[PDB]
Amino acid sequence: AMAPHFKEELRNLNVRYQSNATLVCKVTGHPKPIVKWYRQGKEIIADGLKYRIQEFKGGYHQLIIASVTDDDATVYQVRATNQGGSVSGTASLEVEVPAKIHLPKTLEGMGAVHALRGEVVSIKIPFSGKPDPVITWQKGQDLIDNNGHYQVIVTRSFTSLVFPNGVERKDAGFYVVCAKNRFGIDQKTVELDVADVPDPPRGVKVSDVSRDSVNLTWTEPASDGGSKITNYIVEKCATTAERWLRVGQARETRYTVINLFGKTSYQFRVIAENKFGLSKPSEPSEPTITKE
Repeated sequence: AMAPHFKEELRNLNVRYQSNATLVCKVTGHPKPIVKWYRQGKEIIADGLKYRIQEFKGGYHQLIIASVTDDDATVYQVRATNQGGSVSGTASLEVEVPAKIHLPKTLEGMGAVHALRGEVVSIKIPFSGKPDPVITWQKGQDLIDNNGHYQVIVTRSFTSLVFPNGVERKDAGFYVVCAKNRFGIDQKTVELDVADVPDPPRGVKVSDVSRDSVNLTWTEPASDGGSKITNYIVEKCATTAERWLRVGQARETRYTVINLFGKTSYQFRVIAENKFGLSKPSEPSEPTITKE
C-alpha cells in the first residue's frame, strides 16, 4: 500500500571524544522499505567493529559508530526504498567538549609549590576539551612568552610551565594557566614559592653536664634562606671516632641530649631546617666530657 516514510527522522548529535555515536530512526511503508547507511555519501558496509548496523521490530533502524574521533565527525545519510518510493535523511556527528583543566591532586589544595632556588622545575598540567583548547600562561597579569627564561610546552592534551635555568627568587609568584574552546573556558592559579635552605644555626653551647645527659643551646642562623625555620636537628659525635649521629629534633634553639655514655669526650652540632630542606651543619660545640 504505502511508500517509505520516516516516522522518526535522523537526530543530529554531539558526542564526547572516542565515545560511541548512535544514530537511529523509525522507517515506515509497505512493503517494508530497504534501508542503507552512508558516510559522506559512500554506503557503509558494517564490519561490526567501527560500524554496526542494526534494526529492531517496529521498523527501527540504527547505526552505531565506535570510538568517535575527528575522522567520524562528518555527515551521515540514511535511505529507505521500496517499489513505490524512496526517502532519505542526514545527520551530523560532532565532538564538542568544553575545556577543563585537571590539576594534579597535590595542586588542588590552596597550597603553593616550593622550589629550591636554582632547581629546575616543571609544573605540568593536563587539560581536556574538544576541540583542543588554546593554552595561555600568565604571571600575575602578564602573558608569559616562550623564551630564554621560561619554557612553555603546550601539546593537544597537557601544558607545562618550565624553568630551564633553575628557578630564581624573582620567579616566585602566581601563575595562571588558562584553557579555552568555543564550548567553555577553564582557569587555574598555581602558586610557586622559591627559597633557600636555612643558614647554619650558630653558637652551639654545652652546659648542665652530667653522667649521661647534657644541655645544648644555640642561636638562629643569619637567615632561614627564605622560608621560616621549622625545626632544628641535633647531632652528636664521639670525639674518639669521627661519625655524627641524629639524636633528636627541637623547635626551640635549645635541647637536652641523653643516653650519653659518661666519662666520654663528645661534640654536638645543630642543623637548621625549613620547608625547603636542611642547612649545612653548624660549627661543632667545644668538646666536653661526661661525668661519673
